Amino acid sequence: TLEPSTSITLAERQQLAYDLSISALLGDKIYNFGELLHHPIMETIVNDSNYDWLFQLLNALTVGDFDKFDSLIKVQISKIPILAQHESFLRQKICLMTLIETVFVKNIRMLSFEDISKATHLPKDNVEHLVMRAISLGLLKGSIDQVNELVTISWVQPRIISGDQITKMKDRLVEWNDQVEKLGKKMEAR
Amino acid sequence: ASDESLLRYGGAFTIALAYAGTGNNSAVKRLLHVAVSDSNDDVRRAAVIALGFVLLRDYTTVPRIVQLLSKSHNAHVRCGTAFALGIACAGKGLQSAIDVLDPLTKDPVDFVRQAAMIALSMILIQQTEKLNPQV
Amino acid sequence: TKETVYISSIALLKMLKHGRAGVPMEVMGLMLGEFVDDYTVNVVDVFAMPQSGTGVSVEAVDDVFQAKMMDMLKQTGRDQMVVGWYHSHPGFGCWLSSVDVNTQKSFEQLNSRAVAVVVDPIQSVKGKVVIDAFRLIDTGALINNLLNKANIQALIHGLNRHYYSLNIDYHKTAKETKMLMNLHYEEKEESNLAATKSMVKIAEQYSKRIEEEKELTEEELKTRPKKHLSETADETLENNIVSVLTA
Amino acid sequence: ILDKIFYGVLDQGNGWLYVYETPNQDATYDSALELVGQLNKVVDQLFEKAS
Amino acid sequence: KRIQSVPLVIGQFLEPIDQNTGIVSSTTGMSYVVRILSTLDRELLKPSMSVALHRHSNALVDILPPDSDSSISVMGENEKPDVTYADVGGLDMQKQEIREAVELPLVQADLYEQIGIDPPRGVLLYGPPGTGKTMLVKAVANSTKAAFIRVNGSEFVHKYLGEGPRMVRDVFRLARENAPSIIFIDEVDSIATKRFDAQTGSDREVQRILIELLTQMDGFDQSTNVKVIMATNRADTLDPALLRPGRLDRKIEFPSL
Amino acid sequence: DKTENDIKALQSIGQLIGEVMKELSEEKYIVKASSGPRYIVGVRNSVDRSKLKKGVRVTLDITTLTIMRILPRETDPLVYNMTSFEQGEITFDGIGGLTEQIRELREVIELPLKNPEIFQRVGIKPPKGVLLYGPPGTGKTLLAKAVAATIGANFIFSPASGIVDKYIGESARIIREMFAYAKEHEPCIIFMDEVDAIGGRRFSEGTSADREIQRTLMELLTQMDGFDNLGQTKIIMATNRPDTLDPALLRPGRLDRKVEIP
Amino acid sequence: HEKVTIAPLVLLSALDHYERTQTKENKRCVGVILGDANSSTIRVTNSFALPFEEDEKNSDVWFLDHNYIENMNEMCKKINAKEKLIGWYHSGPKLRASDLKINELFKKYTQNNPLLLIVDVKQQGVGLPTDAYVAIEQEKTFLHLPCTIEAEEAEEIGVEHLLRIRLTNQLKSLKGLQSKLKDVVEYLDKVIHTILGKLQDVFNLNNLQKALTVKTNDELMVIYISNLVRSIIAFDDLIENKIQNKKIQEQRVKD
Amino acid sequence: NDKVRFIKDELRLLQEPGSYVGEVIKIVSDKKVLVKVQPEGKYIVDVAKDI
Amino acid sequence: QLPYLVANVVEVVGKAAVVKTSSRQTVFLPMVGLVDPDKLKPNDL
Repeated sequence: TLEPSTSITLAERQQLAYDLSISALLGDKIYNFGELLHHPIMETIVNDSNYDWLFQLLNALTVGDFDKFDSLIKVQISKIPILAQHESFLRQKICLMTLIETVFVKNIRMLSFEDISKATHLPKDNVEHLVMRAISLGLLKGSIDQVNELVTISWVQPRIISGDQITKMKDRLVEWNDQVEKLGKKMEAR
Repeated sequence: ASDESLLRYGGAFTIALAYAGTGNNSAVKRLLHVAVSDSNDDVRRAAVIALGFVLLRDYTTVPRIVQLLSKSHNAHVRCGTAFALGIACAGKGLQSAIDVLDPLTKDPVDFVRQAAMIALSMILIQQTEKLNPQV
Repeated sequence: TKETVYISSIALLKMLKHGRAGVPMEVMGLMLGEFVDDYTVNVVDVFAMPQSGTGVSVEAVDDVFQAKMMDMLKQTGRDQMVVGWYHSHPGFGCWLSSVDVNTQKSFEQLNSRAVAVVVDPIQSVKGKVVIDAFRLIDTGALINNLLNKANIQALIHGLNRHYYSLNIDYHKTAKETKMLMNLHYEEKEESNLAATKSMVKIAEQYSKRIEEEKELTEEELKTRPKKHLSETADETLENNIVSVLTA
Repeated sequence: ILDKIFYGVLDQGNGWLYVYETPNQDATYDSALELVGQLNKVVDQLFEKAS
Repeated sequence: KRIQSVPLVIGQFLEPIDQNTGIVSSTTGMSYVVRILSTLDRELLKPSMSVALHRHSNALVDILPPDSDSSISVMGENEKPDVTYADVGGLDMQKQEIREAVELPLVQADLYEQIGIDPPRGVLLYGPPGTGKTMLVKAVANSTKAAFIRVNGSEFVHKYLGEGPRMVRDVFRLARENAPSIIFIDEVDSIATKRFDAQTGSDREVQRILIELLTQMDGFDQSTNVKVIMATNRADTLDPALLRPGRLDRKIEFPSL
Repeated sequence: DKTENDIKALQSIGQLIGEVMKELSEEKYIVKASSGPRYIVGVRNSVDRSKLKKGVRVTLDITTLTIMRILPRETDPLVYNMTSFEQGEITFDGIGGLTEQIRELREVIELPLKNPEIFQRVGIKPPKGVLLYGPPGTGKTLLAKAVAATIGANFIFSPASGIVDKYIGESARIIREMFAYAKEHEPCIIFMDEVDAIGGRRFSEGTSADREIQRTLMELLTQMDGFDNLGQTKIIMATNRPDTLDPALLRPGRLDRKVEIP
Repeated sequence: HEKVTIAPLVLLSALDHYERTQTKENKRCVGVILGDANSSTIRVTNSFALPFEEDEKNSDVWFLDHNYIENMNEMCKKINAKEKLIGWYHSGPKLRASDLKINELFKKYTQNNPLLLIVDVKQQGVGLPTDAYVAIEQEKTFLHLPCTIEAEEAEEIGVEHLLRIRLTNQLKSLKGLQSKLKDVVEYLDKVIHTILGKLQDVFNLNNLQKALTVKTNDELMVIYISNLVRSIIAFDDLIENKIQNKKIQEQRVKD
Repeated sequence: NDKVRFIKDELRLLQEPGSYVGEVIKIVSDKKVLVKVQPEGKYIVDVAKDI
Repeated sequence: QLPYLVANVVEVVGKAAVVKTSSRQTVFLPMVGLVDPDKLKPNDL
């Protein structure tokens, strides 16, 4: 509610862009950088104060290196102390999105426990604890069976960007339509 | 194809007149079809009137086609069958025409009495006591 | 000849809307349209007069109101001239109130083709509207038109005016007729929803037809009824056709 | 078990107590029972008429 | 279907005159001769029953379960009444007396008939109420697990022509339907202490209510599964039709001693 | 703006109330409209179905005669057939020198009303009904008001004749209203002024109008005998003479406490 | 909230009005509606035509009065109090650039936000005529509002006097999906979630009815047995007809 | 065909205000009868020609 | 103007008020200040 009506001041837009950049590393709930590509972080609000960090964050989120976390911003300001709780939450966010697009073109609530571990890059107990927190946070439900090794939780979350949302939508459309058309055809004929 | 009642009524007379004399199956099928499938009170009466003109030459057949229709629901229909016989069986003195017109003559619905009375008379013109006991 | 009264969808409805709310203890009002007579008279529209504390007489036609309403209608295409006047009244087969005739008679010195139509909402709650239209007789028209009529001839040389009933008909366009029957989207989408929730309730609906049948069989025994049973058999067939369709 | 107070059975040989009552199959059984009874009634009535 | 639908007036069917035609009295005071439906003419048609009437149609809309009401306040139904053997011990004669008179036909009509003795159909109870007598009446109803219908017998006493006869009729019918049942007449002495000697005039309105009660009482209860229990503040004499055999056959005393 | 609001209100119509006799079905009810006759009604727009029950007042349409909305049921406060005076208008300590009567009246009334708990522990019921008998003109009336004042009880003054309407059930309805309201507005004194008209004995054993008296009297005995018990609703009967009280009342369990004015 | 009930008089007026003022394609007809709308249920209980004209130079340049609105609501009030104006009317041609722009002017003399009823009141379309919209800016942003009908006790009885399945719904379904695909292709091209995602996996498994079929089947035997008793019953009734014919013949032979 | 017609007759009947019951007080020899109706007051009415 | 309907009352979501008419009929009107409190007092037309 600042930008589209103007009335702005170089001092104000300096606070807001830098303040957004620190807050966006410091905590999240949705996803850690896809929303900042439909989310002005430096799209002519101001480019000062080293907005490289936003792009550094996406590379850091994917690799999941500790060295990369220090070299993301600068040592102390990377850590906060915010990131000490944050890295696990941030961590699950990258895993969840990457799988959600990829595993089945339809989107079904079947995941291997193994391939959630392999993709997130964490040990067997640790992932057990991280998932345990993750169901608590919601946007999930339907009831994962912690024996049967079936991550069987329902499909219901928002899907990131207008990019591979659109690719995925075309595939899904041809299928939804085809299904309808068969039913219709058979009925029509008799 | 005009969705006016007057024009759909008017359509029925057009087959009767066009196809008159010797009868034609296509012509009777269309008229009976309107008579059954149209529920409009002018339209059903006109499509029954219309059968009598087609069928003037083959007049024997008109009591069988209209047999059903005379005992069928809606007074306009019943009115239309009186006329059908009246026009088609006029001068011949068909014994089968008269038998169908008898119930209709004392029908509750007033214009049904009326049209049967007109109808009886056209068939039985210059036919007398003794020749026919019924007159 | 004499009139046959074609009332439009919006005219019929406006007659019922105003009359119901204006109750007996009456509101009064004007009919709008025109015709070319001897078999075509059209009522296009109607509007309400605003309740006056002297019941529904000539004193209740507010001429400023009617004048302002006619002018404003005109500016939206809908204005036409008075083809008569309508109202709401106790309902009578000899004229709905005394006031409607005494109003009608003043009109009749001006016009010579103005009707009084009233619908009575007392008898229009048996699920069949009771609506009448009556006009008074005119000389030199209803004897020139419809031994001859001795009766109506002594009647017109006599009273000069007396009630006679005018026919109720309707006229509506095809455009209205098509786009009622897709309302009466709600119907199609509502139809899916209804099928789904019907299968939910089927647990009970099952059990009652089981009962219906037990009565049914018992009945036929006692007789030895048949008619019911057949109707009773047909109904059950219809319901299964529906149960199967659902699923 | 033998007048069906207990929802299960003894599986002897394992020596464990297991459910058999996966709730009541027969919950619309009585409604069916009447239904049979009506049909028999009908068949008898028709036969009289027939001859 | 739609033509014959709510709103509706209530009436009562008096009798069928001929085919497809019946007489009803509606509750207002206007009596109509009406049609019955052809599918209501056979196998659902009772000679007197409660009906749903249309107020323009003048036709049989619906047949009602008999419980149609009155401008008097409605009577009380108490399934399992809460007084249930409170006072006992030393009521030895009155407990035994009740027990064989009131309980046994409700549980088994059929034994009385098989012996061929008449079952008590009505019983008259005399002596004080609310001091050991009422307690027993309520208790029996509860133990036999019949509906207690507490019926206000000084409440016919309506001051108008007959609402009151219509209501008694509904109640006896509904009792035989909802058998086992007790109709408990609080102070019967109100609507039946009249003319024994040309004293106790002013009781012309209760005379119709009285005839209606006798025709319903004697004409049912032929095997007995529905009991009538009469209650009087001490004792009062009654008009001769109640008292004779076939009705109040047991006359039960509460001991002075 | 306000006068313009009066025409707007005149087109914002009211609708009549009746009370549900009994519900047949959720599609069929018997309702008694207050214009007199009984009707079978169904429902219409704008209802709750969870404020529905037997014996509640409902609102019905003028021209459709169906349940448009459901109302609470209401006592109706009155001054005609039950004149209600919260508290009394004269003090109990200030009329001392009428001491004997004061103390008897305290001990039957005050102690159960404040403390049910003591009567409950023993296992003998709280007191029922009290009679004041002996002169009304010595200041009986003063005492009745005065007891009400200290408890803060709702004082319910009844004209016994006014309980004598000549219509079907109006007379049933009043007893019923008087009791229901006593339970809500409990503690309460129900004071019956000269009991001979709702609690006679009969004129001579005969009847002229002395059956209306019996209709009344059975209703009071019924509430008493009933499952509903007197302990936070107290009824006090007053009459000059005990020689036109009914024997029913004189029997313990419809009056048990009898205070005399000494 | 919102939940909109719409008089059949509204639809039928808008129809009749468009032809009677000789309004062509490429001219709008604009209107007003009033009733009661300060409630959860918006009650549309009347409406009126508004004078509207559009210029040759640009047809998003246009004339609407406000004075025909000033004194007409105060004649609406005088027959039925509570039938003041909250919004507005359209017949099409629909969804123009200045079909947004009647909103800012109609904000001058409304008491909440202009309710925009566009309705295809030539009745030419297929399906719904009611293109109802809450008139919100932000441009022709236009969240639609689903709801027509509810009317008076007197009107519905009158309606019926004037006038006197799986496949049709499936065909509609097919057309929406087919349209949706076409849009998605167009949308990628121009540019160079969740609702679509529940509209594919959920239905993949008559389709849904498959999973349900297990439960259906058991009850399906039962309801079949019920139809079989009915067939027997028809045979029983049949036998009587055969006897009736049989009797008549027999009497004719004796005679 | 009969069934539709039957239903129509039935519908004409189902439109009625009912008949009042009365008691014939006395008959007049000029074709009036004096009736006390139970629905209303006392009336002079015209004897029927169906009886 | 008379002939007018009087009501003899003897009675002393939003607020409901009961009026008793002398035609012995109880009627619903609201007491939300559309109908003023000072237009009810018992014993009064």
